[PDB]
Amino acid sequence: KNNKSWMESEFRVYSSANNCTFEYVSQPFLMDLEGKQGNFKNLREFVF
Amino acid sequence: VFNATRFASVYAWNRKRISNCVADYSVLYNSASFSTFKCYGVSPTKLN
Repeated sequence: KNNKSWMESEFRVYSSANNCTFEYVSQPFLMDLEGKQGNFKNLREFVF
Repeated sequence: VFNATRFASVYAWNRKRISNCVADYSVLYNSASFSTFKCYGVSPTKLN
């Protein structure tokens, strides 16, 4: 609506976590979640 | 950990898992900041 926001509101990824054996966090940044019109301007390819 | 505000009781001793980091043991063993220090099965120098 007004105050476009476009930021994480609800966390439904997982319900709970009890035992953690590893943890890593990157540096702060800001990523634009605003919707865009037209063709796909970004491509991300990952190999795991 | 060695200077934390509070420690768990002897019966309730906490089990802290340490991983995903580096250990600098030079400042710990060789600082002579503790009354007693001993190792079993391996010398402190080899552990470094």
